[PDB]
Amino acid sequence: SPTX
Amino acid sequence: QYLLPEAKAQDSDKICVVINLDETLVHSSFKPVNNADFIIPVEIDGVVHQVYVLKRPHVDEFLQRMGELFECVLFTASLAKYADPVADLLDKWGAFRARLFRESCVFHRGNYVKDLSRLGRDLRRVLILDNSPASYVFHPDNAVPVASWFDNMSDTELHDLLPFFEQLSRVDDVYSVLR
Ligand SMILES: [Mg+2]
Repeated sequence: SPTX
Repeated sequence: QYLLPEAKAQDSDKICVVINLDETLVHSSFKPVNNADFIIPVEIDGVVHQVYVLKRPHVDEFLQRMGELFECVLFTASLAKYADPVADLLDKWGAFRARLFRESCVFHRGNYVKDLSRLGRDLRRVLILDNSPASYVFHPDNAVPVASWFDNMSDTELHDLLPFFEQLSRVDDVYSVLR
C-alpha cells in the first residue's frame, strides 16, 4: 500500500 | 548525510517536531466514501486509483499552532505519491518545513522505523507525534503518544494536546518531561  | 538540512534561522531555537500523517492527522482508504475531505489520484503499475482522505478534527487549528511553536516536519512510512499531495492540501499554513517519506524510514524487524537520529537535530530538542509506537522504537522517550484515528468525528485529541505542546515548546530538554 502507498499509505502506511 | 542527514535527512534534513540546518534549521533556517527563525527555526534554530525551536524544538523540531516530527509529525506522522496516517491515523495521526488524517485517515485514508480506497473504499469510496461520500464525505472525504480530499480525493487523491494515485497511479500503481499504470492504473490510477482513488484515495479518499478524511481530516481528523481540529487538525487545522492544530497544525497552524504547531507551525508557530515548532520546526514541524512530516515523517511518514507512506509513499510520496500519496503523502505529498495530501500534505499539499492539508497544510494551508506552511507548518511543514520538510517532508520525509517511506525511503527515509529505516526498515527494521518488518517495521518502517522513524530513526530520529537521522534528522540531524539534538534529540533533547526533538519530539515525535505518531499513533504507532512501533514507529519510534529507537527513541520511545522522544514521543508524545496519540491514539489512532479513523473516522470518529467526535475526536478531540489534537485539540486537547495543544496545551501540553505549548508547555513543551518552552523547555530546554524534552527529556526533562518525558525522561
Ligand atoms: Mg500512522
